[PDB]
Amino acid sequence: RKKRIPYSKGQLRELEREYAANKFITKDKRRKISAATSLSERQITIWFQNRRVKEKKVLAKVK
Amino acid sequence: AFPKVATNIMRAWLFQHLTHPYPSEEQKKQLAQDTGLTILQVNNWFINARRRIVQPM
DNA sequence: CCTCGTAAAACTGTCAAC
DNA sequence: GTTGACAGTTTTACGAGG
Repeated sequence: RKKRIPYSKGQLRELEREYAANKFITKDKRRKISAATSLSERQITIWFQNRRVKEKKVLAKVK
Repeated sequence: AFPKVATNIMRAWLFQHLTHPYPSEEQKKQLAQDTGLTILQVNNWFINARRRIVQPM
């Protein structure tokens, strides 16, 4: 596998900005994000997949 | 302390690549060679360096 | 393309030993 | 005042299976 790459804070800032609007991305916004961030459409599909994973385990809650 | 020559090398690398201070796996082989430090040690150095030197910039 | 489990590169909190 | 190290955690990245 080709080594993972941490995203810039500028990039991350963008995603969360849109993720806060809705947690699943549309095809048009996926394109604008991809242009904005310099990231592949795939990379952001997966980022959102992984982002929801994180939110689902902030259901914690009984702590 | 690490040997001072091992530090200088990695720091010179670090500053050369400030905007993306993440060596490739191959680059880590090389820095560990030139320094005589182990690959873990090089990795820990850049981990500690990124939060101790880069982020303030 | 989703949720899922998994890996593994990089980060966090921490501290004795400088 | 820093620094090397590491257990514990978070972050990219994939395939399985649907």
